[PDB]
Amino acid sequence: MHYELSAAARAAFLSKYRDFPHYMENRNFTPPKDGGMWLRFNYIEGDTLYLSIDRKCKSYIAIVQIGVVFPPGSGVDEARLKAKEIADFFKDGKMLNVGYIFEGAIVHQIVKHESGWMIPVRFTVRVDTKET
Amino acid sequence: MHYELSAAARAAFLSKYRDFPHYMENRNFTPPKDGGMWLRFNYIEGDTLYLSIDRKCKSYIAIVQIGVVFPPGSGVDEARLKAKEIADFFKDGKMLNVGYIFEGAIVHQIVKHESGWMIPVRFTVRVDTKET
Amino acid sequence: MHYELSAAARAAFLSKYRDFPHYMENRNFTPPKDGGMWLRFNYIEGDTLYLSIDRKCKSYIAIVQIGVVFPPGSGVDEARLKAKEIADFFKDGKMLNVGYIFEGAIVHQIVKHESGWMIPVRFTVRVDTKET
Amino acid sequence: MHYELSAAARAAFLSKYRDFPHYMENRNFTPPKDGGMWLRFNYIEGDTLYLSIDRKCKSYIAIVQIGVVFPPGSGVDEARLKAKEIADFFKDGKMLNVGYIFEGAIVHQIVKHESGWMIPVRFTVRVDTKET
Amino acid sequence: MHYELSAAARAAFLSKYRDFPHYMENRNFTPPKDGGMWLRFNYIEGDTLYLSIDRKCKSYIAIVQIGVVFPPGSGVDEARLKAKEIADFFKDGKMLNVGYIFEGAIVHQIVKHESGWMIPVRFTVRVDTKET
Amino acid sequence: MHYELSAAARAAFLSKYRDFPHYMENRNFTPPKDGGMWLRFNYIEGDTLYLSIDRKCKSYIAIVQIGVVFPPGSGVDEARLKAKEIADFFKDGKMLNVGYIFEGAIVHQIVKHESGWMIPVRFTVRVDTKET
Amino acid sequence: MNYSQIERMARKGVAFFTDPSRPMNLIKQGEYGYDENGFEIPPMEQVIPISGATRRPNAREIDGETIRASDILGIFNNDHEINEGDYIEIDGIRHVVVDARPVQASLEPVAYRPVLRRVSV
Amino acid sequence: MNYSQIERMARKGVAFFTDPSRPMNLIKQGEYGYDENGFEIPPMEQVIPISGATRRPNAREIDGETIRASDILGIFNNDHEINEGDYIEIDGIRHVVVDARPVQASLEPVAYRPVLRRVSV
Amino acid sequence: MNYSQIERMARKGVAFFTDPSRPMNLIKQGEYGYDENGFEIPPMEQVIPISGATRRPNAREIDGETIRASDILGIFNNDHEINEGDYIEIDGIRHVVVDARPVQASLEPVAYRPVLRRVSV
Amino acid sequence: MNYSQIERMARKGVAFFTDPSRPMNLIKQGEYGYDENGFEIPPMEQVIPISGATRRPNAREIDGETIRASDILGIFNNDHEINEGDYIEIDGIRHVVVDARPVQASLEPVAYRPVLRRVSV
Amino acid sequence: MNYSQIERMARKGVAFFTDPSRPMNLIKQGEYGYDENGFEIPPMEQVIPISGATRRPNAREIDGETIRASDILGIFNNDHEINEGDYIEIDGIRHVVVDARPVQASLEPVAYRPVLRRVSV
Amino acid sequence: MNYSQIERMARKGVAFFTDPSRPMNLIKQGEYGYDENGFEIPPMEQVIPISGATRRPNAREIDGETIRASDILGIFNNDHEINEGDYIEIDGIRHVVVDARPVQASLEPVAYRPVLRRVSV
Repeated sequence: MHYELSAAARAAFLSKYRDFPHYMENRNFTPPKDGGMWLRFNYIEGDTLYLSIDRKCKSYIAIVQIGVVFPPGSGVDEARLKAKEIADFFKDGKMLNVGYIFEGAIVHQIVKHESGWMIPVRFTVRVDTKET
Repeated sequence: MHYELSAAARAAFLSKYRDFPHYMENRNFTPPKDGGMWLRFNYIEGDTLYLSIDRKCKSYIAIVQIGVVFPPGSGVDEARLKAKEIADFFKDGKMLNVGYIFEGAIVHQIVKHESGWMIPVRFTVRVDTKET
Repeated sequence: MHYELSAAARAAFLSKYRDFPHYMENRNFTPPKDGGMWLRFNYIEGDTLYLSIDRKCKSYIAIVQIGVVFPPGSGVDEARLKAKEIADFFKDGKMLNVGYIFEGAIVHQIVKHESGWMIPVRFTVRVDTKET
Repeated sequence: MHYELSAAARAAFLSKYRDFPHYMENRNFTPPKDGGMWLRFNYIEGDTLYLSIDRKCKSYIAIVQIGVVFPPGSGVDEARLKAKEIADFFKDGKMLNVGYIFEGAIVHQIVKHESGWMIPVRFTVRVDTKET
Repeated sequence: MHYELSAAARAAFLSKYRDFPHYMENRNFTPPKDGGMWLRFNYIEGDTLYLSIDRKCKSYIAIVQIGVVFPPGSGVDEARLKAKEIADFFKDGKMLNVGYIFEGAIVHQIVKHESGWMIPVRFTVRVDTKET
Repeated sequence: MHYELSAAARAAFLSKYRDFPHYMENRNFTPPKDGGMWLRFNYIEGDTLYLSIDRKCKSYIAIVQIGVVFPPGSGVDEARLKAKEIADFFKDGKMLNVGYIFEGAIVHQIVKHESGWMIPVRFTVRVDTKET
Repeated sequence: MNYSQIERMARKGVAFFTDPSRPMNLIKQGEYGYDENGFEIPPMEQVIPISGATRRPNAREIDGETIRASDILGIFNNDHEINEGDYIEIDGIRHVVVDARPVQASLEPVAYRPVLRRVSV
Repeated sequence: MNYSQIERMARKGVAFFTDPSRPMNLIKQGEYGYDENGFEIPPMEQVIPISGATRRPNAREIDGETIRASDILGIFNNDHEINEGDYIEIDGIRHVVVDARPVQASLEPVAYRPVLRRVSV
Repeated sequence: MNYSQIERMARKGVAFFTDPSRPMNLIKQGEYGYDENGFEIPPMEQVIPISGATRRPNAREIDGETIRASDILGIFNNDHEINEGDYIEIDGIRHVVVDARPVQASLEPVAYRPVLRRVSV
Repeated sequence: MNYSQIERMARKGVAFFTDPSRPMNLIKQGEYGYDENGFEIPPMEQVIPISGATRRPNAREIDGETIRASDILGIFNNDHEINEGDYIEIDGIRHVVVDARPVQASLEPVAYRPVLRRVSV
Repeated sequence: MNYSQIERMARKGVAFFTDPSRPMNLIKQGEYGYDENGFEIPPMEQVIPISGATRRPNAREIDGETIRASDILGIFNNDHEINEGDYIEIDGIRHVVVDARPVQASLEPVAYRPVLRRVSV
Repeated sequence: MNYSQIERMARKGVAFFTDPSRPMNLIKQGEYGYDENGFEIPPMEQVIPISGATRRPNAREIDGETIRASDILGIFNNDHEINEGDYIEIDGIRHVVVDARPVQASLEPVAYRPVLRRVSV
C-alpha cells in the first residue's frame, strides 16, 4: 500500500491548491512568465517495517516535500508567510483518506541560488496494513 | 553454494517475466525502440558467515535488485503500480528451489536523470549448507 | 510562529544599527565605495520540537548570524572591537518582543579571502507557543 | 616471518594452477590474445600483534586476494563456477607449509568496467612465531 | 574579553621577538630577500563557555599558532632548534597580563611544499571573567 | 627534548646503513642511475603528554618511517628480504642513546606506482623527561 | 538587415545536407491534468512528419553494464516549432529534445539545432 | 583616440542585427527600506522600453525534474544604463542581469553585453 | 546533394591508407537466451574478414600493476555494418567496439569510425 | 636591443586607448608597527593621481546573496611603480592590486598590467 | 599508398635531428618463472645499442621532498622493436617505456614515439 | 644537422633580449654529509655571476594572508649548467630552480629554460 499513499497526498494537495501554479513529478512544466512564485511537489520513499514475528502486519513510511521558489531581490517576507500557511494547513495528526500524518509542519533552512531561492517545507505520512 | 542461488533467482524471475523486456548481467541488450519501460536485473554478493566452532555449517547471504526504468515526462503512476506488483510477487518467506527469501518487498526512493528515471526494488535471499 | 521571530530579530537589529551600512536577505545591496566595513545579516532556521504527548505545545529554534567584513591590509583591531560591541549588545537572556535569546554572544574564527575578511558573530533565539 | 608466508601462498597457488594464465606482482604480463579469462594474484600485508608482556611471542596476519577477469558480453556463469572452485580449493583450516589459513573461501561483489569485469576471491593466512 | 587576550599575546610575542622578521594578521609583509627563516603569527578563536546557571561567570578559550618557515634544501636542524626555543619560552602556566596559558609547548608535524617548509608550534590561552 | 630524539634516530640509522644510498629530509638527493633500490628516511612528530598534575614530568612520542623503493618489473622478493632485515635490526625495546623504541618492526602494505613501488617500514620512539 | 533572406538561405542549406528517405516524426503530447484523486493520463500524441539533418553521434556509458545506447544532434527547419520536452522519431527510435537551441537573433527563429538524447536509458 | 566615433559604430552595429518587433522592457525597482518592525515592500517598478540583440541560447538542467528553463546573452545600447540587479522583459519572459559586462575602455560605456538567466528556476 | 559520390570517395580514401597484409576479422555473436533454470550459452561466432585503417595508439594504466595493455581507433568501410557490442580481431588481438560513431548525415552510413578497447583488462 | 624605444612605444600606446576624464588615484599606505601592547595604526595614505586603461570586466558570485560586486584589469605607465598590496581609486571605487604583472624583460619595467579585485567583498 | 617510401622518409628524418655521441642502450629482460616454492630471478639482460632523438623534458614533483627526478619523450627507428615494459639507457640513466605509441597505419611500424619515465622515483 | 650553428643562434638570441644591468648570481651549494650523531652543515656557496632573460611574472596566493610573493620564468645560456636544486639571485631575490627544462635534442644542451619559484613562501 504505497501507491495509494502518494495518491492520497496528491488528492489533498490539489484539494487545497488546485489553482496555484505547481509542478508535479515527471511532467513537463514551465515556470510562470511573470516571475512569480510557484509550488514544488516531491514524494520521497521511506522504509517498510516488519513489526510482528509472523511477517504479516507491516507499516509504510514516506516523506512529502513542498518547496516554494521566489525570485531574487524580492525579499523573504511573503515567502515565509506562504510557508507558514503551508505548515498550518498540514497539521499534525491530520487523517487522510488512505493514511494519516505521522509528523507535520516542519520548515527547514533556505537554499540560495543566483537565479531563484527556495524554502523547503517537509512532513511525513504513515499507513498500517494487516495482511490476511 | 552461491552459483545455484543466482541460478534459482534467475529461474524464478524468468518464470514470472519471461516475455517482458529485461536486461541480464554481462549480456548485450538494447532498450526498446518504442521508449517503453524495461526491467533490470542485478545480483549483489553478500557475506558468508561461519556459524559454528568447527567451521563446518555455513550460511550465504545475497541481494537481488530489480529496477524499472520509464521515460521522462510520462508520470510515475504506472511505474509505481508495476513496482507494487513486483513487491507483491516476491513475498517474504517464499521458498525457492535452492533457498528462500530472507527479506523481501522493499521499495526505495526514485533516482532521477535527464534521459530516464528508475525505481529500484530490492530484496535478499539466504541459503544454509552443512559440510560433511 | 516563525515569521514573527525573524521580524523581531530584524526590529532589534535596526533599533540598534539603523544608520550603519548593512545587508539584508534577498535585497540588492552594493558595498561602500570607500572600502569601509559593513554589516551582514542572515537568518538560519532550526528545528521545531514537539514537547508533549498531545502534540499541542511546541517550540521553535532559530539561529541569527551577524558578520563584519573589513578590507585586507587594515589590521584586525577595530574589527575585533566592533565584534565585542556586537556581542555585548546581544546579551544572554535578552527579552525580545516576540521571544527571547536562548544563547548569545558567541564569536567564531575568522575566515580569510584575498578580497575581504569576515568575523562571524552568531547567537540563537527561541519562542514557545501553546496551541488551543 | 613475513617473506616465507608469501612464499608459501605462492607455492600453493602454483601447485594448483601452474598451467592457467596468471599475473604475479611486479612482473610484466600481457593478457591472452584470445580474450579468455586469466587469474590475478595479490598479497596484502596486515598487522603484527604483540601478544605477551615480554614482547617475545608475536603473530603475523596477511590477506591474499585472487581475482578472475572475464570479457564483457560473455555471461557470469563460468566465472562464478571458477570462483566456486577457487573457494572450494582454499578450505578453511588448511595447513600450509609455513602457516595456516585463518579465514578462507570468501567471495565479494563484482566490479564492473567497460573493458572487463572482475570477481574478487579473498582469504587470510596467519603464522605464529616464538622469539628466543 | 577577547580583544585584550589577543593584545596580550601580541605584547608577549613582541616582547620576546621584536627584531626577528615576522608576519602579522592582515598586514602587508614580504619575505626576506636573503631567503632566511621568518616567523608567522596567527590567532584562532575558540569557544566561550557559560559555566554557572545564572549565565554570569563565563570563560574564553583561544589558540595561538606560531610557525617557522625555512628554505628547501637547507636541513631541518636549525628549524627544530628554533622550535625548541619557542616551546621553552612559552612554558605551561605562564601568567600573561590579561590571562594565562592553559596549554603550551606543543610541536606538530612538518608540512612540506616545493617552495618552503613549515614547522607549526601551537598553544592555548584562557581567561576568566565575572560579570556584575 | 625532541631535537635530540631525531638526532639519536639518525645516529642509529647511519650507524647501520652508512654506505647504502639513502635520502634525508630537506636535502637534495638524486636516485641512483643504475635503477637500484634506495632507502628513504622520514621523521613524524607525535604528541607530548602531560602526565602529572604539577605539569612537570612530561613525555614525547615520535614516529620514524623507513621506506624501500624498487624498480617496476623486478619482483618483490629482495624488497621483502630487505624489509625483513630492517625490521629485525630495529628490535622492540632497543635502547637508544637519548631514548628507547616504544614499538618497532611493523611492515605495512605496498603502495604501487607506474614508475616505482615502495614498502614502508614504520616504528615509534619515546623519551621521558623530568623538569626541575 | 533582412531576415527573410537568411530564412531562405537556411532552408536551402538544410535541404542540401538531407536524405529524403529517413522516416522522422515529431510528438507533441500535452494538456495533462490530475483527477480528483490523482489518476489521469495525457490523451494527446500529435504525430507529425518532419525532415532534417543529423551529426555528431555519441555513445552512452553508465556503469559498464553494456546497455548500448547512443545520442546525436540535429538541424531542422523553422516550421513545426520545437520545444524543450518534445520527442523525435528518428528511424524508429525515440529521442528527447533536452535543448532547443534556436539559431535566433530575431523573432520566429530561422532554424533549430536541438540536442537529442535517447529515451529510457 | 575618439570614442564618439566608436559609439556611433557600436550603435549602428547593434541596430543592424536587431528585429524591431520583439517587445523588450526593463525594470529598475529600487529604494527599499524596512519598517520599525520589518514589514515593507519596494514601491517602484519603472518599466521602460528597450531594444537590442540576443545570442547563444542555453538550457538549464538541475536534477532531471523537467523544469524546462533557458537563458541567453544580449547586446544593447548605451542609453538606459544596465545595472547588476535589473530585470529584462524579453518576449514576455523575465530575466535577471547577473553580469553587466560593459564594453568599456572609457567613461560612459559605448555598449553593454549583459548575461541573463531566467528568473525563478 | 549526392551521397553515392561521397560513398565512392570514402571507399577510395579508406583503401588508400590501408595495408593488405594485416589480418582483421569480425565477430557477431548473438541470439542468446536462458534455460528454464538459467544455464545456456550463445552458440554463434560469425567470423568474417574485414580491412581498414587504424590510428592513435594509446596505453592503459590502472594501478601500476604492469598489465601492459593498449587500445586504438579505426576507420572502416560501409559493408558489414558495425554495432555497439562487436569484436574486432586486429593482428590476433581482440578489441571491443565501445563506440560505433558512423560518419553519417543520411541512411546507410558511408563509413564507420569505431573506438576500440582491448578485451579483458 | 634598445628598451628606451620600447618604453616610448608603450607610453604612446597606453596614451592612445585612454580617456582623460576618469578620476584615478593611487594609495601607498605603509610603515606600520605595533605598540608595546599592540595598538597602533599606519599613519600614511599617500594619494597620488594616475591614468591608464581598463579592460575585461568581470562579476563576483559568492553564495547567491546578491552582493553585486565586480572587478577588472588595467594597463598603466612606468612612473609611480605599482606594488603587490596597493589600492587603485577607479571612479570613486577602491580596488586592490592582487597581481602586479609587469611587462618586463629588463630592469625598470616599461609598463604594468595589474589585476584588480574590488575591496571588501 | 607505398609504405616503404614513408619508412625511408621517417628514417632520414630521425637521422637528421640526432646526435651520434649520446650513448643509448636497450634492455629486454624476460622469460621469468617461479620455482617450486617461489624463488627465482629472470636471467636475461639483452643489452643492445640504439640511437634516436628526445624532446620535451619534464620534472617530477611528488611531496616536496626534493627528489629531483625528470622524464622525457623520444623518437626512434623501426629496428629493435620497442615494447610496453622495456628499459632505455639514456646517458647512463634508466627510463621505463610506459607507452609504446608506434606511428602506425600498417604492419611493421615505420617508427616509434615512446613515453619514458625515470626508473625508481 | 649541425648543432654548433644552433648554439650560436641561441646565444645571440639570448643576448638580444637581455639587459646588462640586472645583477644575477648562481648558487651551487653541495657536498653535504651527517656527523657521527647527525650535526653538520654544507660548507659550500659557490656564487658565480650569470646573465639572461626573464618572462611571464606570476603571483602566489596561499590562504589570503597577504604574503605578496611572486615567481617568474627565465631563459639562459649553455655555460654554467643549471641543475634541479640550484638558487638564482635575481635582483637581490632568491629563487629555486624547480624545473631545469633544457632545450635539448643532443648532448651539451644549447640553452636552458628554468622555472623559478620564490624561496621561503
